[PDB]
Amino acid sequence: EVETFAFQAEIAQLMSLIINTFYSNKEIFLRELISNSSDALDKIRYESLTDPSKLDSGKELHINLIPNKQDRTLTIVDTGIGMTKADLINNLGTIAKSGTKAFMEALQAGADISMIGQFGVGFYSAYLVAEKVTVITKHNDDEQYAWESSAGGSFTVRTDTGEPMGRGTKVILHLKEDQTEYLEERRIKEIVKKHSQFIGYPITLFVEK
Ligand SMILES: N#Cc1ccc(N2CCOCC2)cc1
Repeated sequence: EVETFAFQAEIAQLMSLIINTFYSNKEIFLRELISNSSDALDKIRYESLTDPSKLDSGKELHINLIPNKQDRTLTIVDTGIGMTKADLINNLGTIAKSGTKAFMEALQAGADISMIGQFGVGFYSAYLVAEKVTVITKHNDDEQYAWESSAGGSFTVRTDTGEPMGRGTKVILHLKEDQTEYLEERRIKEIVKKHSQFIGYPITLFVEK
C-alpha cells in the first residue's frame, strides 16, 4: 500500500534547480548526507543519556558507505534516531519549506550550491548525482518505512517489508549514468577525507568483491 504526496512548492522548486543547473562540484552531496547522518546519531546519543533503553534497538553508533557497481547505487547507512511516519509526511517538509526558501534567496545574493547545508536542506544535494532516492528508516517509536522520490514534484511513503533495520536510516542513491565515479573506492575515500574527516562517528567503506 503506497501513498503519494506532493512536495511543498518551495522544495519542488529547489529540486528542479538542483537537477537542471550545470554545477560540476557534485561531490558535496556525500558531505551533506554524512552530516545528516551525524546529526541523527547525535540525537539518539543524547536521548540515550537519560534513557539507556533507547539503544535497545542497537548500541553501535556509526555510518556505513556501500557502493554497488552492479545496481549503480550508493547507499549511506546510519544507526541514528531514524524518522517516524509523521517525520516523512509532515515534519521534515514543514522545516524544509522555510530552509529551501532562504537558500534560494541566498543563491541570488552571491551564494553557490555548496553552502546548502547552512540552510538545513543539504539532503536535496543527493539529486546532483541521483535520479531517484530511496530512504528506508526506522524510529524507536514507529514501524519501518520506505520513502522515495524521483523528483518531478511528488514522493511516496509505504511501510517497508524488506530487511528490518533495528534503528536508523539508509539512503539509497540510484545514480545517474554519468555519475558512477562515486562508486569507486578511491573516489569515495578522497571525498570522505576531504569533507568529512572530523565527523565524530566511524565511517566505514564497504569494499565490493
Ligand atoms: N514536502 C516534503 C518532504 C521533503 C523531504 C522529505 N524527506 C527527505 C529526507 O528523507 C526523509 C523524507 C519528506 C517530505
